[PDB]
Amino acid sequence: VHKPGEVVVSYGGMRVRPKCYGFSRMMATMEVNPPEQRIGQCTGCHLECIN
Amino acid sequence: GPIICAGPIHSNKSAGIPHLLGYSEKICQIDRLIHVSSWLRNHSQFQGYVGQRGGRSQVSYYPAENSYSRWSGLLSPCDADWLGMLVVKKAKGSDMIVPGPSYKGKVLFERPTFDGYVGWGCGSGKSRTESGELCSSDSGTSSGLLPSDRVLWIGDVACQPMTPIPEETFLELKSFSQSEFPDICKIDGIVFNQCEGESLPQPFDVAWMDVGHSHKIIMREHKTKWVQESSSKDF
Amino acid sequence: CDEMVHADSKLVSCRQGSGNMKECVTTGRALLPAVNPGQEACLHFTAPGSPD
Amino acid sequence: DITAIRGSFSVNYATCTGEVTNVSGCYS
Amino acid sequence: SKCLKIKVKRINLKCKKSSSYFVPDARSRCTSVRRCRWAGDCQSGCPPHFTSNSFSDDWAGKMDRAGLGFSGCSDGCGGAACGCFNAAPSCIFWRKWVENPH
Ligand SMILES: *[C@@H]1O[C@H](CO)[C@@H](O[C@@H]2O[C@H](CO)[C@@H](O[C@H]3O[C@H](CO)[C@@H](O)[C@H](O)[C@@H]3O)[C@H](O)[C@H]2NC(C)=O)[C@H](O)[C@H]1NC(C)=O
Repeated sequence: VHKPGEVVVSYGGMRVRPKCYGFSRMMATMEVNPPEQRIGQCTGCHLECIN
Repeated sequence: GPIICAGPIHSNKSAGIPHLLGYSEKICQIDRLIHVSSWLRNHSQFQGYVGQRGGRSQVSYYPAENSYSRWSGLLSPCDADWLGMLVVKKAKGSDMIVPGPSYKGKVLFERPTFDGYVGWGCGSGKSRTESGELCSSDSGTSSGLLPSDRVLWIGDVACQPMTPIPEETFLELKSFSQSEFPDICKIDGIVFNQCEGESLPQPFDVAWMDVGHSHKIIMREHKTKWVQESSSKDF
Repeated sequence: CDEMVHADSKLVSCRQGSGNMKECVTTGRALLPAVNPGQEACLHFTAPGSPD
Repeated sequence: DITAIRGSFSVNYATCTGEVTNVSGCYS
Repeated sequence: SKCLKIKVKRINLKCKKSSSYFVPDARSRCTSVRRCRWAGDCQSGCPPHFTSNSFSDDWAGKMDRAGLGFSGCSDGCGGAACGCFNAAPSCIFWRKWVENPH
């Protein structure tokens, strides 16, 4: 028959005979992280000697 | 061209074809899309002569190009069901369509899902001239032939015999699947990772394979290997 | 291996696929010296998870 | 300075003793 | 009457920005498509022209992680040990990705 043959699938040091291998558009979901932040804090300010 | 058979045209709409067990004979039946009609008769409870002069050579896909379509020896998931090599199901109400293809005059199509595969049909006369969920009644169904107007397929997917493997190998690849895609957590209600809230609809495509578990193994970084060998089925 | 430097614990991408066994992914680059030949060098790794 | 580049790894997740014994000898 | 004021704080050495550039963290990856002769009707003479932005051999249309990776014909094994049922050299095509993991 007009068939290219058999598909050997290697993936990360593996060897697989697949059931059904393909590529198609699919509905996925995307996540979002909030970006940026700021802060203030108490400080001790003093003097001992000036030259 | 044709595989073994250029199946004839039958004018009487009521064409009762029972189950057949011959391996070589049933191929022309698939070339006559007899299994495609049988899905309609089993599930849409409509008996219609499909692929009149259509055959496999005139089935159209959403992508304009398929080298594997030229290779008629490749089995398709829809045709794997006549042999029962996989399963297909009714269009669930929880399923939403991908807006890729143009659904004009369409009746039956396919969907490769992350769990399995699903068929979509509706009423005879009620034609999908629009990309909407419903299908309006149309007189284009008066003739018995729609030359792959009622038939359209998604993706250039290959299918072949499979030797089983322990699930721990499937598990580490499943663990490997998450490593290569930190940007997704949910696939169609099936959980893929665990993160914050996510926007439900996204047209998204990655190569994938089936090995016989509920999850699909996807890849963007694999490599292929083609070999020819003697197998009694491939005769 | 008298020569070895630990990994970097700030690049962390871990998904809790299994409760018993944490699953982690990390990438980047390494910068380690070279020995005068005839030994075996090592490379240690850490995790914010305590035990492993 | 033999060095390496790190791709997307797959690295995943007790009772013990002192278990010490003798020593060999060399310095410098 | 009105007035305007100008404050001065520091003396320092900096210079102008002629043009801005960005550089990601490139990392090597690749895939090879293994094709036997007479399967896919391989070009017995490799054509110098290549459709590198489509890859008609493998999914003529798809977004990739690649900065337009080039493709080249290669002389693979041939014979039953190679499994191509032919002594002709194999037909392997290839793609380059330039990607940033993090
Ligand atoms: C639509 O429903 C039909 C009725 O179930 C079904 O036909 C049936 O197909 C099975 C296939 O397994 C036949 O089972 C016999 O044949 C197979 C191989 O041919 C054997 O392995 C079985 O053990 C059994 O002997 C049924 O005989 C057959 N029923 C009839 C009345 O012919 C169709 O396949 C269904 N089509 C779709 C698209 O769902």
